[PDB]
Amino acid sequence: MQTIKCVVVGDVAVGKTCLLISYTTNKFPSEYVPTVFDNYAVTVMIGGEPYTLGLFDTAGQEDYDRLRPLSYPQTDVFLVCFSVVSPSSFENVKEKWVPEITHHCPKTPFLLVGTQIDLRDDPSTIEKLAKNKQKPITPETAEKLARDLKAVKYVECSALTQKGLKNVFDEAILAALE
Amino acid sequence: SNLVISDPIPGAKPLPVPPELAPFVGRMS
Ligand SMILES: Nc1nc2c(ncn2[C@@H]2O[C@H](COP(=O)(O)OP(=O)(O)NP(=O)(O)O)[C@@H](O)[C@H]2O)c(=O)[nH]1
Ligand SMILES: [Mg+2]
Ligand SMILES: [Mg+2]
Repeated sequence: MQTIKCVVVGDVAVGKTCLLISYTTNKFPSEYVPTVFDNYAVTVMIGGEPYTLGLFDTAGQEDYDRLRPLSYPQTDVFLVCFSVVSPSSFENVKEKWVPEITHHCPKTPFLLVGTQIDLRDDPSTIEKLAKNKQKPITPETAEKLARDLKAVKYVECSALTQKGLKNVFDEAILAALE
Repeated sequence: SNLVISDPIPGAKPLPVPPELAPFVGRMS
């Protein structure tokens, strides 16, 4: 019937799988297992009619760079994820992920998704970043990159606390349907 | 209220996967 295919990409350990499992099942994964590929599906009512939202979970690992794009055909919307407390992941949105998805799927919309926002005001995390003179990514900085890369929208969330989490998918859904 | 989207409802039929990726799936699925 009606379907939306959403593919989620981004650096290793930015939180793609936690985002998906937390959203689709309201549980938080209890151990980190690197993803190769996983495929989830839920139903969402949109103006009172059911859509199947297919969520494709992909490897952040570079060794899956040649296999990953085999999952891309007929994608309706991408989530390009970076952790707001990992500057390297944010740089790779520009240097790796948006170039990759737009090469394969030039007409397909994507959202820039900042993850792990609960750690933005976490003293231990800030301390850890400050060791290497790093700083978290601010919303203003992310919005600027989203505009420059022609993302539909920048959204952010915490899979752990679920703050912003439903809104991420609401915006992905609307982007797929616009 | 026209762009309101419900909470997700579990256990829908997963969308088709390219057959060659089938073996690379799971266990998280
Ligand atoms: N505090 C906090 N930790 C998070 C959050 N999301 C994920 N994590 C943590 O970050 C780690 C990686 O999560 P994961 O979702 O597995 O990352 P991934 O992007 O799926 N990795 P891969 O590309 O290897 O599959 C885990 O240790 C997990 O606990 C979040 O919202 N908040
Ligand atoms: Mg994963
Ligand atoms: Mg389709």
